[PDB]
Amino acid sequence: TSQVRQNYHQDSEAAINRQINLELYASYVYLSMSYYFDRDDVALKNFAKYFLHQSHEEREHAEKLMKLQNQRGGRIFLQDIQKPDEDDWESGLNAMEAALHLEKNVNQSLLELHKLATDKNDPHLADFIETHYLNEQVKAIKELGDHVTNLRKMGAPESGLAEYLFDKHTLG
Amino acid sequence: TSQVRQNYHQDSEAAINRQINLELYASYVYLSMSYYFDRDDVALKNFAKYFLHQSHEEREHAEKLMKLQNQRGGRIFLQDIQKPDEDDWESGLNAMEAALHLEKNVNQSLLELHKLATDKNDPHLADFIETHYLNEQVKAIKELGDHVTNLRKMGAPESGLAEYLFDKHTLG
Amino acid sequence: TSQVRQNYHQDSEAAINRQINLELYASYVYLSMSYYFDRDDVALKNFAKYFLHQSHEEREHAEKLMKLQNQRGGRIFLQDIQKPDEDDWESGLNAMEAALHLEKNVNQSLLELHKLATDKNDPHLADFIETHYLNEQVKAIKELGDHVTNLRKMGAPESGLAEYLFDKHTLG
Amino acid sequence: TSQVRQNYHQDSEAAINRQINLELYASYVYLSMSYYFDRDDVALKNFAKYFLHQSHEEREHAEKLMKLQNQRGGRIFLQDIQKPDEDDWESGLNAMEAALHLEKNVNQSLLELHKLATDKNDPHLADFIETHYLNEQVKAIKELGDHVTNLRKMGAPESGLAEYLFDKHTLG
Amino acid sequence: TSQVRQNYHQDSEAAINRQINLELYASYVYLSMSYYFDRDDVALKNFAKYFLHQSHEEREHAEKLMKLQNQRGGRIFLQDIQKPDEDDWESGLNAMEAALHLEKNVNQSLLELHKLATDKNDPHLADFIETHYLNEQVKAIKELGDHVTNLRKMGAPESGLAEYLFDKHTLG
Amino acid sequence: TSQVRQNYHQDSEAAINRQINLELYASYVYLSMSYYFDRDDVALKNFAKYFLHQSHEEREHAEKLMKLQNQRGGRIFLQDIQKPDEDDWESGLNAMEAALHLEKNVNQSLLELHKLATDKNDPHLADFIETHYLNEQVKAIKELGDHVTNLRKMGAPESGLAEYLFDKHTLG
Ligand SMILES: [Ca+2]
Ligand SMILES: [Ca+2]
Ligand SMILES: [Ca+2]
Ligand SMILES: [Ca+2]
Ligand SMILES: [Ca+2]
Ligand SMILES: [Ca+2]
Ligand SMILES: [Ca+2]
Ligand SMILES: [Ca+2]
Ligand SMILES: [Ca+2]
Ligand SMILES: [Ca+2]
Ligand SMILES: [Ca+2]
Ligand SMILES: [Ca+2]
Ligand SMILES: [Ca+2]
Ligand SMILES: [Ca+2]
Ligand SMILES: [Ca+2]
Ligand SMILES: [Ca+2]
Ligand SMILES: [Ca+2]
Ligand SMILES: [Ca+2]
Ligand SMILES: [Ca+2]
Ligand SMILES: [Ca+2]
Ligand SMILES: [Ca+2]
Ligand SMILES: [Ca+2]
Ligand SMILES: [Ca+2]
Ligand SMILES: [Ca+2]
Ligand SMILES: [Ca+2]
Ligand SMILES: [Ca+2]
Ligand SMILES: [Ca+2]
Ligand SMILES: [Ca+2]
Ligand SMILES: [Ca+2]
Ligand SMILES: [Ca+2]
Ligand SMILES: [Ca+2]
Ligand SMILES: [Ca+2]
Ligand SMILES: [Ca+2]
Ligand SMILES: [Ca+2]
Ligand SMILES: [Ca+2]
Ligand SMILES: [Ca+2]
Ligand SMILES: [Ca+2]
Ligand SMILES: [Ca+2]
Ligand SMILES: [Ca+2]
Ligand SMILES: [Ca+2]
Ligand SMILES: [Ca+2]
Ligand SMILES: [Ca+2]
Ligand SMILES: [Ca+2]
Ligand SMILES: [Ca+2]
Ligand SMILES: [Ca+2]
Ligand SMILES: [Ca+2]
Ligand SMILES: [Ca+2]
Ligand SMILES: [Ca+2]
Ligand SMILES: [Ca+2]
Ligand SMILES: [Ca+2]
Ligand SMILES: [Fe+3]
Ligand SMILES: [Fe+3]
Ligand SMILES: [Fe+3]
Ligand SMILES: [Fe+3]
Ligand SMILES: [Fe+3]
Ligand SMILES: [Fe+3]
Ligand SMILES: [Fe+3]
Ligand SMILES: [Fe+3]
Ligand SMILES: [Fe+3]
Ligand SMILES: [Fe+3]
Ligand SMILES: [Fe+3]
Ligand SMILES: [Fe+3]
Repeated sequence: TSQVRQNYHQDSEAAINRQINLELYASYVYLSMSYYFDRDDVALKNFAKYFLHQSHEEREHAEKLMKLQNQRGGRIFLQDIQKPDEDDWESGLNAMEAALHLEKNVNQSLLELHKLATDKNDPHLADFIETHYLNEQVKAIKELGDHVTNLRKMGAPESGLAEYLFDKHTLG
Repeated sequence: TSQVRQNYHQDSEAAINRQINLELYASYVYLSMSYYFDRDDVALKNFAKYFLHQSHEEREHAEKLMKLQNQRGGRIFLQDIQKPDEDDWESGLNAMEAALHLEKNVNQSLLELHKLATDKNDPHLADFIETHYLNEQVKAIKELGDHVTNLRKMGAPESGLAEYLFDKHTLG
Repeated sequence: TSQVRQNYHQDSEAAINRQINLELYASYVYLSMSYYFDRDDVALKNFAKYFLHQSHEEREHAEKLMKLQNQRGGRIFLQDIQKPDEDDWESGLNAMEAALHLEKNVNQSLLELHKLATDKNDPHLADFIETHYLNEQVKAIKELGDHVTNLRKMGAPESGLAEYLFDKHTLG
Repeated sequence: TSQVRQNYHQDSEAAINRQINLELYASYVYLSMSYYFDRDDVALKNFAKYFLHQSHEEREHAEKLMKLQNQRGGRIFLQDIQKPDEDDWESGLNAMEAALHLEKNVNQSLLELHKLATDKNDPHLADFIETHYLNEQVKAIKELGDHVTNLRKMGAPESGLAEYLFDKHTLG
Repeated sequence: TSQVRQNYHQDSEAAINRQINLELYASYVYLSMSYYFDRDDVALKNFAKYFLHQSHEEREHAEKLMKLQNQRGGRIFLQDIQKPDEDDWESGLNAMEAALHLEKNVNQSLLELHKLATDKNDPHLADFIETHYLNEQVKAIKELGDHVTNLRKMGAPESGLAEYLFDKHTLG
Repeated sequence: TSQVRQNYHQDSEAAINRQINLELYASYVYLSMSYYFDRDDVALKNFAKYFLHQSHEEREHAEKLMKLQNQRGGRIFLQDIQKPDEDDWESGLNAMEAALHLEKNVNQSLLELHKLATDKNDPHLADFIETHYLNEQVKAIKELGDHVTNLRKMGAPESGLAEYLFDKHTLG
């Protein structure tokens, strides 16, 4: 056992490894979305920038969980990063809806992790998840919902003018 | 159901609406206290400023709960803001004692809200309440207790000289 | 009688208490409107900011009337702040129309207050109302009318694109 | 009962007094270690500085718990600060190992305190401990483990050259 | 066919998709190496920082190839990012040797890509690879070889003092 | 015998260890006094700050004696730090009187130490004590006497107004 390990359950260690993979997966989904908007036949530069920023932030989220694993004396076991479920994200609205779904899935996983930490009487882990992950997820979900609403109200996806103007005025 | 809503119980949503009202009520109590000290026959300008500041801070507290409700996909339902239980707050000491009582009541409500969040396995809400409300309440209660103690020790309310000097040296 | 009171009729004192309540009510209506636009299914951030600013300004208006009451040696008697007449404000256009109606009601009350002051030969009160309230109300009403006109001309509320663009270009 | 006391169990108050003593004890252990490295026959100035810094930080930790006790309306009861379990700390490596053991003991106590707070439905106390103590302890333990590992890998304690170079390059 | 596509062979498009995956794979290998050095039982902070920097640079390399694919009117098809071939990288020297091997494999792939571009008379692609990838690879390989040589000459891995000092003086 | 030791009697070494303990004890007494004034039912913030400053200065005094012991080639032997003789310090005046008594006791010990140094023909130790301790003690005693006098003349402890005003105007 690691000399630093204290009050850190095997199940929590495993759940953190799973969460690392999920954050890396989210980073990869956002990378895919970004470059879809960089296609010459899509050509929404601020959608591309928005999703690239999200991709880089998800990598930061994963790295912080890797740091946590080592802080607690767990051992990192990486797994493959699955490719995303689409190659073509169809539209700005559709990508935002897929991102909303992704973020809710990530949130669900984090909530299960918090419950595990609580069940194993690991208050350090529970508060790590609260403090660094749970409000970030609520903010991310709220932002994506706001974006979806605006795009729908403006007439996306059928209105390419709507997506163009949203790209300029919200994402610019 | 709101597209953002996740792990947010109906009971929690209702409790947040009640808490919004209570913070707005506290803002109104402090507004009343402030202008009592602005009366020509009371004339304690720093008591007036202290309570006006508290009034504005309570409004900020309410607004942050309104933001939370929307972040979580709940729906804000406002209720009347009841007028305070006094029109004439009698003295600096008496107002400070009433403020202490108010803050303990607000704290009790927040503790019940945290317990509800915990019971509904809503760690985001529990940590929102911890992080933004519970230590602020402990600090507020401690400050008011300190003020009450000083005013009592100095001879308030019968000593108008005591209230005058406290106004200058503590609240100035 | 207060040592400062001079030329200040009982009826004027009562009317000022009523006006304090009306300004606090207007503040609360605007607070409600603000957070309606913060909902994830409405999501017009600059409408939200506009109405929050109006809410805070109405509180300032109320506080100045409280100060006036004490300046003149009247006594403040607060009343409940009624909740607004809607929970759901429907659209940007509908909220602007409701705000226009509110401001005209507040203006009507202020005009009646000025008439009372004049009838009681209270030129200080009449000029307080002129100087600090009446042109502010005319400006507020004109602005809201301008906003209503633009939203109607642009195609609101059926055009969510109209409300989106107004939010960006007028209220941003 | 103190006028500020609310939701603060007798057992929690007692546990906070015990924790104050433990933090003061840790401060004293680190003070002892510091001046061991200041001996002419040990002469590792950066080990001395490192442990003196830790001593001063532990005093800050104790003072913050004293402040907490008063914030909550508990009453501070101090106890003797026991002298450390060694006078001669043998080597840089041995002192780091003893510090690691100390910090794990302090952590164990803090975890028991959090569990108590949770059991007594004291979310303010639980989050005080989370926010100000638990991650600090995880960081402290990780740092000490890292230091122990490096010293072992370098050849300490038999290599006085190892301890010398660690003093310069890690602790300098 | 994309409106921008000109002189861009199907085989080149496919090879660029493969290269994107390989750069993302290299990023993941370096991420794994980084956090191995962050373990409490390894504890070489500058090895950790070095490899994290390499990880982030490999992501940049992948993103630039994604941009290229779109510039030329090809279509990005992402694939899974395979987990690395080790979980435990054993030592600073062993990780540097594995990184050298990785970089030579990436170089081999880039050289094959250049040959393909040349064979398909695609001078834009050939010079993209020359200009942005081939000298970077030669520099990376030379640096890693230099690091391997130094660690071997110093006595790594058996000398943990060697790895410690290399971490401080070369990688710091 | 330590390689640095010269003209340093065993009895002097022992007396320095005793003095270290006494300075640490004084630090602890002042810490206790400080947080007594931080109680909600005492609430004299500048008394609290004054005594906390004294606590930190006494720790500095102890650390300098530890440094001296090592400078001379003596060996530090720490002892328990006894808890203070009161938990409740009663009033500002009573705490100042207890501090005066403490400082006179510390002075008596330092004078005995100087006499010992003189008797053992240790002029370095005698002048260390003169230069760094004896005038500091005379200044401390004079200040505390001045404070006691003022509090008595003002009407402390029965006048809580006296203690309040002293806290503001002398200790602020
Ligand atoms: Ca464990
Ligand atoms: Ca386990
Ligand atoms: Ca595992
Ligand atoms: Ca796959
Ligand atoms: Ca698929
Ligand atoms: Ca599919
Ligand atoms: Ca499909
Ligand atoms: Ca927030
Ligand atoms: Ca739900
Ligand atoms: Ca429900
Ligand atoms: Ca409700
Ligand atoms: Ca009422
Ligand atoms: Ca009543
Ligand atoms: Ca009544
Ligand atoms: Ca009554
Ligand atoms: Ca928390
Ligand atoms: Ca605090
Ligand atoms: Ca009159
Ligand atoms: Ca009249
Ligand atoms: Ca009236
Ligand atoms: Ca009503
Ligand atoms: Ca109604
Ligand atoms: Ca209705
Ligand atoms: Ca209706
Ligand atoms: Ca004008
Ligand atoms: Ca209690
Ligand atoms: Ca109890
Ligand atoms: Ca106790
Ligand atoms: Ca002992
Ligand atoms: Ca012993
Ligand atoms: Ca022993
Ligand atoms: Ca022994
Ligand atoms: Ca950290
Ligand atoms: Ca072509
Ligand atoms: Ca082709
Ligand atoms: Ca292909
Ligand atoms: Ca694989
Ligand atoms: Ca394998
Ligand atoms: Ca293998
Ligand atoms: Ca193998
Ligand atoms: Ca070329
Ligand atoms: Ca070169
Ligand atoms: Ca000697
Ligand atoms: Ca001797
Ligand atoms: Ca001795
Ligand atoms: Ca004792
Ligand atoms: Ca005793
Ligand atoms: Ca006693
Ligand atoms: Ca006694
Ligand atoms: Ca002097
Ligand atoms: Fe995100
Ligand atoms: Fe994430
Ligand atoms: Fe407050
Ligand atoms: Fe509040
Ligand atoms: Fe207005
Ligand atoms: Fe108004
Ligand atoms: Fe520490
Ligand atoms: Fe500590
Ligand atoms: Fe590289
Ligand atoms: Fe590369
Ligand atoms: Fe002193
Ligand atoms: Fe001293």
